[PDB]
Amino acid sequence: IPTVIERAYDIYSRLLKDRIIMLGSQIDDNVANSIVSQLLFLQAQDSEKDIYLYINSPGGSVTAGFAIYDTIQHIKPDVQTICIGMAASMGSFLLAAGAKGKRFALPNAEVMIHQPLGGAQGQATEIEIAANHILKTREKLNRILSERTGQSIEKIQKDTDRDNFLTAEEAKEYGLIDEVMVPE
Amino acid sequence: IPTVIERAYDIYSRLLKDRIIMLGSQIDDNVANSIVSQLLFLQAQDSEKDIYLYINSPGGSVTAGFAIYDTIQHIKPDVQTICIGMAASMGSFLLAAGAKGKRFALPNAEVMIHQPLGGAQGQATEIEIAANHILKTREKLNRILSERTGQSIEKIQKDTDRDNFLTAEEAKEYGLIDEVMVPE
Amino acid sequence: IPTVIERAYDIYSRLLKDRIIMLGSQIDDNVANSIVSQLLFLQAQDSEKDIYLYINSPGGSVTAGFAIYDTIQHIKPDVQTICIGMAASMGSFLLAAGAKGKRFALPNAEVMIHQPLGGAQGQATEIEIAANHILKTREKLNRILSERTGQSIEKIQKDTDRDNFLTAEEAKEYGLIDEVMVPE
Amino acid sequence: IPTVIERAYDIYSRLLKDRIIMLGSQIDDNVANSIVSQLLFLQAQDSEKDIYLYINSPGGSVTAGFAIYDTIQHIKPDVQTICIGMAASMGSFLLAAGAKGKRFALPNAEVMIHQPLGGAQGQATEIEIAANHILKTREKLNRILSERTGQSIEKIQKDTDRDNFLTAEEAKEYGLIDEVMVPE
Amino acid sequence: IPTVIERAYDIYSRLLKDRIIMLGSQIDDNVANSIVSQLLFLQAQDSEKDIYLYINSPGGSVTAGFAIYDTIQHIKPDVQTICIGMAASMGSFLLAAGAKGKRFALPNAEVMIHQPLGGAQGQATEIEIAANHILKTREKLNRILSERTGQSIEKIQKDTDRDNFLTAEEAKEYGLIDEVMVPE
Amino acid sequence: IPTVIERAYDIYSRLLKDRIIMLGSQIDDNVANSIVSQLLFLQAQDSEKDIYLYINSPGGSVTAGFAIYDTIQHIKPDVQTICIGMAASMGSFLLAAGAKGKRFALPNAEVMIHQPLGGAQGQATEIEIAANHILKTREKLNRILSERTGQSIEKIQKDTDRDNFLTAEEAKEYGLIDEVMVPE
Amino acid sequence: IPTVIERAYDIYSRLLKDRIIMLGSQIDDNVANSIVSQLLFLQAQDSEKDIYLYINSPGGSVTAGFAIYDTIQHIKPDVQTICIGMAASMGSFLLAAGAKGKRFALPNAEVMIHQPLGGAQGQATEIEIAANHILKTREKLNRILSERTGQSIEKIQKDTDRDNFLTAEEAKEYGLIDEVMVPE
Amino acid sequence: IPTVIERAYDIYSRLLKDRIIMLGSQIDDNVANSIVSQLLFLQAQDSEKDIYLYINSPGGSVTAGFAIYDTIQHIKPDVQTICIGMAASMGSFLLAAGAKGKRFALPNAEVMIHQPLGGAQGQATEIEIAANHILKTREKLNRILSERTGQSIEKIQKDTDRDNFLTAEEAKEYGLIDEVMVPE
Amino acid sequence: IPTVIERAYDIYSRLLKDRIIMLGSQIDDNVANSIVSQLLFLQAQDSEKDIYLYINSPGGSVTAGFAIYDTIQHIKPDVQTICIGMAASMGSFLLAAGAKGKRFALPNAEVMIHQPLGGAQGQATEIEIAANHILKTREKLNRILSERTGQSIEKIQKDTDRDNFLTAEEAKEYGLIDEVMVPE
Amino acid sequence: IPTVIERAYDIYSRLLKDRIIMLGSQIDDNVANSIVSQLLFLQAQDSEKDIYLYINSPGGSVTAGFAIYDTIQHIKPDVQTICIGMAASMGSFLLAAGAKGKRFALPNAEVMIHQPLGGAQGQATEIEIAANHILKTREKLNRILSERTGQSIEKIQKDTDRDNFLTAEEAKEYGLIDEVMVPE
Amino acid sequence: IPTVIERAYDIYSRLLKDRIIMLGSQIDDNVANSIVSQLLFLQAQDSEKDIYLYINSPGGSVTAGFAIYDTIQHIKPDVQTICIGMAASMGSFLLAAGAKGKRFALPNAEVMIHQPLGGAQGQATEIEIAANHILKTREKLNRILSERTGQSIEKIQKDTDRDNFLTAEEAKEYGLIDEVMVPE
Repeated sequence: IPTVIERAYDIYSRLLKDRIIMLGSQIDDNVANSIVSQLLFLQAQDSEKDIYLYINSPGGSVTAGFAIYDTIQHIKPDVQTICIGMAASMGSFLLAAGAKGKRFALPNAEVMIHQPLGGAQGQATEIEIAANHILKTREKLNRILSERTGQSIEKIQKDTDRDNFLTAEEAKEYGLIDEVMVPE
Repeated sequence: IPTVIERAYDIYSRLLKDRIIMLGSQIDDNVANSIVSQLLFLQAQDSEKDIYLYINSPGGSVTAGFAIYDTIQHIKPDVQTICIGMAASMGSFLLAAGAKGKRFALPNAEVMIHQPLGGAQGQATEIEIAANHILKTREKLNRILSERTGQSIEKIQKDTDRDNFLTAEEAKEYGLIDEVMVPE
Repeated sequence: IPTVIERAYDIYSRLLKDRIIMLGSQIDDNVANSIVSQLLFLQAQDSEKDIYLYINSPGGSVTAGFAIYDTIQHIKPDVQTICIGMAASMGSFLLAAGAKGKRFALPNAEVMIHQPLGGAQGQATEIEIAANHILKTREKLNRILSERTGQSIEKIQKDTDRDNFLTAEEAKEYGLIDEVMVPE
Repeated sequence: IPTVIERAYDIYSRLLKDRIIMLGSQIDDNVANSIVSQLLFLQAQDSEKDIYLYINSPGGSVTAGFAIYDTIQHIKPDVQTICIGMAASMGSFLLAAGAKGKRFALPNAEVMIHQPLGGAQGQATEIEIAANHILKTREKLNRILSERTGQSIEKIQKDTDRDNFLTAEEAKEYGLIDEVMVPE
Repeated sequence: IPTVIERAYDIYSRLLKDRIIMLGSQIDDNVANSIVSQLLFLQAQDSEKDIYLYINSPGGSVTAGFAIYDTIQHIKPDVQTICIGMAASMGSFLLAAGAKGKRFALPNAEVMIHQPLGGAQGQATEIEIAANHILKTREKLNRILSERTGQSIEKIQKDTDRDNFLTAEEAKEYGLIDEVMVPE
Repeated sequence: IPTVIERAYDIYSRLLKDRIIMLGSQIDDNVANSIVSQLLFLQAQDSEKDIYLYINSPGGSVTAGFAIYDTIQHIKPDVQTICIGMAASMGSFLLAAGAKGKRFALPNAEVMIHQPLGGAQGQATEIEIAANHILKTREKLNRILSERTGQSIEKIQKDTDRDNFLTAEEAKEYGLIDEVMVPE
Repeated sequence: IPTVIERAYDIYSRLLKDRIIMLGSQIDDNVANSIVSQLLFLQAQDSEKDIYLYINSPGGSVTAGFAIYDTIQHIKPDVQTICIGMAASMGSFLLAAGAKGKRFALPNAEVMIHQPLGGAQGQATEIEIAANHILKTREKLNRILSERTGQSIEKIQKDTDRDNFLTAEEAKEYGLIDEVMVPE
Repeated sequence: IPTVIERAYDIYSRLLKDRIIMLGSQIDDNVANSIVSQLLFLQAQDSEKDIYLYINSPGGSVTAGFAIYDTIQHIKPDVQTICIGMAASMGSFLLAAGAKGKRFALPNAEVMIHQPLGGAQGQATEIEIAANHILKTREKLNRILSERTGQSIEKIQKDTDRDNFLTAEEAKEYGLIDEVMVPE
Repeated sequence: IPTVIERAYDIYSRLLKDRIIMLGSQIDDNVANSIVSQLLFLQAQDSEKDIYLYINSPGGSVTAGFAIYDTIQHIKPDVQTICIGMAASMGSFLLAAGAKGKRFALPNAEVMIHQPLGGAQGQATEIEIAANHILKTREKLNRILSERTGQSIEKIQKDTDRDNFLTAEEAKEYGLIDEVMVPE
Repeated sequence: IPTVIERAYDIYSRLLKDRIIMLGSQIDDNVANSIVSQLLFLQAQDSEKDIYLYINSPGGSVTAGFAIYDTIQHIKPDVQTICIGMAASMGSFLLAAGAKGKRFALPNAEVMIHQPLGGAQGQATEIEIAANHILKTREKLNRILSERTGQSIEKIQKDTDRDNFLTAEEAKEYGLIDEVMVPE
Repeated sequence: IPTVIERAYDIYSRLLKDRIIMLGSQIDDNVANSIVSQLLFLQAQDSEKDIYLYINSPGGSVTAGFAIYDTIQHIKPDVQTICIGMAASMGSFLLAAGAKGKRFALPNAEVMIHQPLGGAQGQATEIEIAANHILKTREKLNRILSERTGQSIEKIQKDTDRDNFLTAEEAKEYGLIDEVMVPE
């Protein structure tokens, strides 16, 4: 809703003027298409000044999440990630994807990591293909998480076997964020 | 429905009197429980005289199918299988399961073979377990079919990759049945 | 419903005592299983006296219809077919399937013939398999109809292209029945 | 529901012992199959004594109705028709179908006649086929009504164009029944 | 369904006469109530001769499962268990619950073990109670499984963490059954 | 289901012959009416021999429960109670309602006690009336439980505030049952 | 459910032999028709011996209730009423309707009284008619209650204004029952 | 809805110009994302002047609530909280989250506090994880409430066990607000 | 809908310019949030000129109503209340809430007062809490109505027990409004 | 969503200003119509400068995809294709459709190829037409893919038989893209 | 969606400025009303310059299609038609309706022709009317197609009997289009 005095912007458009992108929902193709577009727009405006990506997300589509991930890495500006409330699943993956030294969480924000979810129906052969695909997707996720946290692939595999809830400080120790933001 | 003069039976009960079992529906646990019980009852009545199993089935549960299969092989009496209309999937598997030299189909009956169907939802690990299980189930089915038709495992695998419709004569040629019954 | 004095039978069970089978519904696997069982029962009672099959059916499953068809041709007794009301699609096929010289329709009974109906969904390859199967099923149906009516395969093909409604006398002229029963 | 002392009959089965058949529902394939079976049974019991058919029906399937109609005309015993409550559409057709001089209605029973109802969907050609069939069905109905009432085909066509409600005495005047039964 | 000549029994009632109980469905309170009643009845008939329990079940209610388990252990007769098709979850628990030396599976029967499933909704305190209860239930199940298989509690805990499918021979090696029945 | 040889009984009717009543479902007005009727019938047969009430129930209607409770206390024969599987809520109330010294649970049976559940909608005055009623109902339940277990009203109140799951031995210590049955 | 040894009765049929009628459900036309029929049957069997009506009911239809009420008052035998569980609304009305000196409740049975419930929709004139009818119905109910309890009409009106729950002893004090049955 | 003369604002946008944020709905990710964005915007406009947060909320998502909470504590401007109507659950938490000495409620506004609500479904292990998580979340909430009210953790625990409704003055006495606003 | 010439407003925004607020719906959180915001906006524009609140409402949420109530009493400007059509329940409460001497109703407008409505489900303890809450809410509502009408608390309690419809002149006599507006 | 400072655009409109088109949804007629219009618009603005088409799509309508495909090939400007997240089915076809040398995917983007999906229902003849159409559509798709990747038609047919998932580098090796974009 | 810089247009409005109309949906009254209005608008702007109608449509309402058809023929400017993706049924009719020498299809666009589809329900007379109307509608469509393609009516009738899919070059050979657009 709320409109801002300046021409007329909605609140998010006004923040986008200050290079702030707000991810505050589940990740699907629509949401990814919007986040990618905002990142490309901000690079075009200024390729030097960094971007601030606030994250409050239960996660969602892995492929949509990778559209965001790859765009973050491709563009020249540093992308700062700030976790507010919760960054779960692919949300926490994008949190760990921020520029090195510039990944943050607020003191009471939660971070959850687990293995990818999916489905498969039909012939045994079809199920085999879907199983191989999600397993390969998990390997891809775990490899990247390994490089970004400093944890081994085998540890990531083990720590994501079931829902793993982390406090902001635990997320810092884990290597998912660099610092927890103390009240200013 | 129909009642029969003798005490009062239904039409299927009267046929069971002559050691005839009618499988004329999809295969589930209820149906399997009924067929298995009929097979055990007939063995108890006479362990020497053979049993006649008419099959008109689109298939269904593989485990329920194996309850019937294993009961057929365990009991002393020969179980003759007679395909009428259609024996598809687990239906055709049970057709091939009849006593050697005593597997029949009527001239216009259809026989369909394909790979098992299933589902999987949840974590990547859970999907992997479900995929490995259906693949092992397919291997079990193909190995037994191999022994009962004389076909190589590779040929069974190839022929069951997609829906494979067979005429009565083709089913005989394949080794799924022994003889197509000529009008008496 | 109604019960008959003799032990207690339902009306259809009393008619079965006189070797009469009533087909007054759509053809599915349940109905086919019942008709087949009645035919097998009557043959076991007396393999010499003929059977009377009344037909009032819109049709239904082709495979279920063939279970009945093949059983009619396999058993020793002549199966008389009598169309009352309507024999449509697979119903009319079973009407034409009666013993030669013993296929009847009442003066106002209707007979309808058309090509088989079906469905297909999924991959192009899967749709191809389903298309070939229903086309081969049509060829099988037309070949048998040709043999039983005296009409050519090419004429059956043309006349079944769309819904083809025939009066009792037209059905006699076509060769689907032998005689229209005059009031006694 | 109610059971009768004799063995145990339901109320309709006891009435069938006295050669009374009750039609008190819509006419479909199930009902027609039961009525026809009852008519064939009673003839087999005694082919000389007449049968009493009570009719309280809103009509239903034309083809199912013709199964009943032709069976009435085929069997040797006279079939008396007695309208109670309402005989509408195909119900009034079966009322007029009773043995000549033996078609009755109670003083406050209603009789309705109209043209057949149906449907058509799909291609223009398909709609044409369904239109021709229903028109030919109406001709058949109007022709038979002509023979049984004494009214011309042209008058029937006009009188059945819309819903036509007739009192017991009007139905006698029309030739649908022979006599309205006076209280005994 | 089918009736048997003797008075009139259904097929399962006839098998009960020979001290055979058929469990061929999901385990709920109704099924448990029936199995318990059959076990109590058979002991009252003869407390010396053993009982035969056929199991084809995907499992179900743990408490309903224990009603059957405790009745098996309480009564004097030996309860032989025979797996046909599948014994999954609480079904496999009951399979292992048979008299020592008298637990069987047919060659192609499947056995699946895993941890109990449940749900909890409401206040944090209410969720805690439900969590403690299901955890205590799992401990109870694992302890009994340990005593009946010979496996350690720690191994049971590990092997039941996820869906664990076992062949008949694997189930024997595990100690869930004593012998795989070879065709007679 | 299963029928028993003697005339024909169902399995529960045969057990009723031996003064055994099976409660294996939720408690509602229908079930209570059946249990009450069985208790009255058994007293009429023999007022001296005791009755055996097996209980596997999650509970249900309090008023229906009290219909059973009051009938148990009114009739002259001792009503033995035996918990199998689970006696929860009103189910455990009826368990404790058995004749003193004759209340049992099998070793793995569970017992759950909690406060009654209900609802209220409408005017504040109406809500007040419904609230007072359920509170008074709880007082009645607690008072009777106190008389039958020996535990104070205040302890019962505290112990039933939330779902309280008890093992068989814990139920014995609590005074809900007199003894846990050891395998015979 | 349960069957009883004697021929075969259900449990309620066996109790009816001892002149016991069980009302254990909501009161509708079906239930009323059954209760009325049982009262008439018992009078025809013996017009001198009294009848025992057990009541466990939340009430229901007022007119259905009056069918039972008027039949109680018409027949010669005394109708003893025994409340078990709950007698609410029209249930409590029938409880008070028993023979004087012979109206009972078990110690923990509940009794609830309130005003009749209903609905009206349509024109203001139609709503007026429905309101006048339900008000007159209440006056009819309150008068009879006054005659049967001994309380003034004004007190009944005041006490039935809202849901009024009464214990067995309060129901005795009020005059709804004559005596609370002490355990025998 | 309503538009305001100035460019065109909606009513809430015009209030945002005066640094007023309205929370008048349930708390979810969408609402939290909006409130956070409004807080960040107002800080960017003026980091010295305090912000006014009106709260009329039944609560909602805990993590969404913490996104708002942490943003309140992070930004430099004081955030005044004003309860109108109701602040329940997470709503009351955010009310207590306002700058010290600047937390208000209007005289008739209600404040409700209780423990967090949630769910858990699946394996016992999964239920355990979900239970531990909600228990830890409650500990976090109670600790923060302790710091902001002055009440001990033990008292907060006891007071939030069930729904606890407080008047504006009771909320001041409890330490949830600083002052109840007297009419100006 | 309709737009107004000036910039472009809707019909309600143009009236808001003249300090007129239209309450023409049920009272929920969304409506309350809008009304409150309009009252805060108009005070900021001019804290001296009085506001005109037209009320046509069936009532709604009590808490939402109090958000409007307290905002009316808090702000400096007199809030005139004008009933058009109907002010029922919380709508009539807000009508009485207007500035003394400045509460109006048009001659044919209706005013209805009754007690608050609510619902409760769950444990007896939970029902008790909900019952106490709605009773305390009624006391608060009645106390305020007593102060604003001049009627005693006991009279308000008695008059609000059931739906109490008042004409404009009866509402004036009662003290809910000050004057009924005569046509100008 | 978000608005951009310049007049007011949405984020996608501002990107279109830089000749960037975002495909971030399934492909249907609406989406195709939008993409085609944007391609035609950009050609009209400048026919020399190339266009950037970002693709994140699971595919969809083949015909809608060909509308986009043919428009890409018709216009003068080169259309660069960049895969982010996933290009599946018709999505991967459009990725391969980009100007030669200018087809890209980001390092973690996925590419999936398979055969077209469809459905058919009705007469055997109608199913044949639908099967022939989808087979010819697949031939068209495979022929174009052959031209654009450099792979043989025989290989494409084989590789597209089932779901075939490719990494960005595998897609390059296959010839679906020219280069995987390394982070800038 | 997308907005264009100039005032603000949507992408289709900007194309309309260049006399381009986009038909990219099913044809109904709403779409027809929009297309007709656009054609009328463009004629008013310039009656000499030709109009460009892009067609991607599966067809729809015949009457709505004729509203477009007749408007195309009425207006003075030439209407160029361009098929992209698919022109099916009434879509292909409008494609052939373009100015002669100026009807186009892109190389991979599909064209489908068949007979009109409809439905009829009710009396035989009503079905006759509906059948005659759709048959007359087909004659109108076939006559116009004959004029615009150069094919005989008898050939059109034969070719539209069933779904007839055509490639772009087949559509040119047929006379439905003049030229297939080669890439520019």
